[PDB]
Amino acid sequence: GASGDLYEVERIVDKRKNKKGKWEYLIRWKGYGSTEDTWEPEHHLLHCEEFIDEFNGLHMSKDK
Repeated sequence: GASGDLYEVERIVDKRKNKKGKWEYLIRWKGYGSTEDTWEPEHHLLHCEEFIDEFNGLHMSKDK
């Protein structure tokens, strides 16, 4: 199952910039969800870009 770092993602919460100006996506993992909201790097968050698209949908974001 969960081999290490990438626990069972419920969904993407949100995204932000790092103090070094890097893309971190606030991801929640199931079981804690709301109080889980943890900042995972873009290039390690998920093997599926569908989750990133889900963020753009749930935040109601006109981006093209």
